[PDB]
Amino acid sequence: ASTERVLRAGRQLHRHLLATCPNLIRDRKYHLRLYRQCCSGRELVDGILALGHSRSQVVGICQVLLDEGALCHVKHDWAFQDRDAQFYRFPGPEPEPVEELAEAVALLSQRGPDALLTVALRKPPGQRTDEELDLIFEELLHIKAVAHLSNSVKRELAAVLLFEPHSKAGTVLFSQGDKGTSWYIIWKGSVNVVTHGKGLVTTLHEGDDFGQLALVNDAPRAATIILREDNCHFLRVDKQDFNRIIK
Ligand SMILES: Nc1ncnc2c1ncn2[C@@H]1O[C@@H]2COP(=O)(O)O[C@H]2[C@H]1O
Repeated sequence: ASTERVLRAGRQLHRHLLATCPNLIRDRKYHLRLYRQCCSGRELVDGILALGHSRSQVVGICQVLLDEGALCHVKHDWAFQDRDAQFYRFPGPEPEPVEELAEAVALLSQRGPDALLTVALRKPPGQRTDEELDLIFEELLHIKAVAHLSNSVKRELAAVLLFEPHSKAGTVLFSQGDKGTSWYIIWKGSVNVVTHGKGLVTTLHEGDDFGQLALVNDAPRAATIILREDNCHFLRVDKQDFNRIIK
């Protein structure tokens, strides 16, 4: 969690919006509903652009603020909406009025693409827009484990790929001898490969994959997979999809 810096970055941005867009955060009436001291997502993005390269970048910045609590949706939704009908508030107490803004924009922009990729991934398979599938596809272009596959194939994987986050190191993902149900790509983190006979046989890092032996050979898992770091993030492909798309 880099939550503390996002917050102060958000706090820093929040100060320059009130100064540059004095009527961005106001009372609003939508469908005869009244929302106090809020802004629309679409106008929030607009205002961030007005400060002074792309809209998708700014959308990523907003997603990052929503994620770290530096921005909160009126209707408690987790995907940021670049829309007129969606309203957001800054939280925390009012900050003091107004290079620090520059580095606050950079820190937020650095995390934007991942924030937007996570939203696409958190969308269950079959409920992904072409734009979300577009984001997941471009990510597979950066994964060593699938580089030898065709774009058509990567596209198929994007359609069925499953997002599987974890938090604690030392978690046993599956054990030697278990029925093999799924293929795994390491988006973030690393894992230990442990066999009963030799102990730690190897370490896999971001961009590697594991768990195909059990699917390809119709056999029990040949090793225990243990999370080596905090916050491992996996892309998972279930057996049926793996077999249909990789056999
Ligand atoms: N030396 C190794 N022995 C066995 N499995 C390994 C080894 N190195 C990496 N692996 C991976 O560990 C996985 C454990 O489950 P699988 O047998 O399905 O697929 C295996 C491989 O992807």
